[PDB]
Amino acid sequence: VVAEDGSRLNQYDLLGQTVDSGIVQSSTGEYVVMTTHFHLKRKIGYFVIQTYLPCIMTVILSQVSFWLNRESVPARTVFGVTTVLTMTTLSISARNSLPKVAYATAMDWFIAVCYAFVFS
Amino acid sequence: MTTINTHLRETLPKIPYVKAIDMYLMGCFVFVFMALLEYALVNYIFFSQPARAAAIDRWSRIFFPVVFSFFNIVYWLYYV
Amino acid sequence: MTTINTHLRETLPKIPYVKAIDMYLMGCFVFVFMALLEYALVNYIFFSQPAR
Amino acid sequence: NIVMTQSPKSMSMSVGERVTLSCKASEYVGTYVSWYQQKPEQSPKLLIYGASNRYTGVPDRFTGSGSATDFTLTIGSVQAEDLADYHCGQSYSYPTFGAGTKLEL
Amino acid sequence: ALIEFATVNYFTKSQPARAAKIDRLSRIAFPLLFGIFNLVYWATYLNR
Amino acid sequence: IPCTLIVVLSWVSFWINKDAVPARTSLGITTVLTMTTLSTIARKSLPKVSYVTAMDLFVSVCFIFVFSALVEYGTLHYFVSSQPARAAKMDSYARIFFPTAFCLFNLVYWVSYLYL
Ligand SMILES: CCOC(=O)c1cncn1[C@H](C)c1ccccc1
Repeated sequence: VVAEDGSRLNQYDLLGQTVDSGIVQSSTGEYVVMTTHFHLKRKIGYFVIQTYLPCIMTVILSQVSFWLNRESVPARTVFGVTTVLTMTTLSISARNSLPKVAYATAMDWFIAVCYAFVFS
Repeated sequence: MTTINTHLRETLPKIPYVKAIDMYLMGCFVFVFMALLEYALVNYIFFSQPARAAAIDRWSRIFFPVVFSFFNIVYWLYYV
Repeated sequence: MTTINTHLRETLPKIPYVKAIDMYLMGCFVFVFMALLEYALVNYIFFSQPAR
Repeated sequence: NIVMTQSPKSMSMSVGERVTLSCKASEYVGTYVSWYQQKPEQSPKLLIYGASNRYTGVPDRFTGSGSATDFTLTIGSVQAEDLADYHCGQSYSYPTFGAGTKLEL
Repeated sequence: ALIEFATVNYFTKSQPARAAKIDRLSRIAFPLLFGIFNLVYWATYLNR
Repeated sequence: IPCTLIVVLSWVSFWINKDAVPARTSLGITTVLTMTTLSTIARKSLPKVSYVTAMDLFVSVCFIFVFSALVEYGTLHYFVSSQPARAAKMDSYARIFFPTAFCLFNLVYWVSYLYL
């Protein structure tokens, strides 16, 4: 059973429990193991406003550079280099949260595509 | 603005909803981004019309502080 | 480049020798500094002889 | 209410071949489906408790195969006395039994 | 270095001779002074 | 030390020629950015307190001085198009008014907060 107000999950969202019984075998004998799973579902609210919003805003700021005139080299260069620096800092910061896993998550794919757009 | 938001968020937990100071920072960043886009619009239509640029500048000079003060008062009224 | 380095070093401990990732960052920074020095050299001899 | 679709509704197999009955639940029932054998004019007798665990006194030809939702019961080399009704019933929630399979020859 | 550039720019377009002179002099005065300071620092701190 | 050195870094713009716009704008705005970062660090030193100390007062006065330098150059550039001699006199006026005001504020602040 779970208490009503019993949830300190800031980021996740508890869906429900799922109990099960099994029988494991160790080096000493054969034991009975009671398993209980809590199904969690992460909330995207924080990651949106902290990664997806700055990435999209940076991409838009970078694509603004096309509407400037072609006789203005310093402005467009500043646009490009600042957007690249921002994307780099964001790609470094956002990865810091997760444990050092050896595969590519979805947020990493989004960040990589936004970096490709700024570089383009 | 981005580094201010960064220095602030390092202390708060990872909460999914948007706080009040996050709403304020989003409003300020929208104002700054609209300032930059207004300059981009001026620089785009400056060669075609040299008076439209001065008109947009003279209008923005009195329009931006007004909207900023209005947003400030509405925010401080809704939260305080 | 220096931002990448400062972010990376705040994790690892105080370690004397030159790691492999530090060697990569030093090589990339040498290439960047060489590009900047190349531009400075071009801007020095631009007014005198643009062909070179 | 967790509904248990037990298949097939009626099947006939001769003596000496492996027979497989299936029982698929609706929701999750984790290794909590028992298999009973109800001969005519008799009360059901528990055959397979848990998911795959023979009750004390069950021959070695009845054996189960468990999962989260779908379960099977295999009788290798049925005899002449294995002809009865075979009911699967979950217990992860309030127990709801299956329609049963008539075994004929 | 920044102050020297500021002085050069302040004297530019009015006394360009002095500006070019102090720039060509600061192209030699800063690196030699930094080398001397490095030698002194490292020598007096590694001898101990 | 870093705050006052940032302030004199901002003052350096008062000697750069008034025609070079990007140089002076970059000076001002990057000085403001470094100033707010340093204020963040200084306030992060001690815990969260709801009153005004003597250090954040100093960093806020420095921030105000850099803001004043930037807006001063802005008004200078705007007045150059209208009347150049006005801005020409404004430059040399600021060259004397800024360091004097900073030195007066430093003297008053240090005297008031040391002999207290
Ligand atoms: C259109 C709104 O823009 C932004 O929110 C935005 C994009 N880059 C930065 N920001 C601001 C600083 C921000 C980010 C996250 C939370 C609060 C405020």
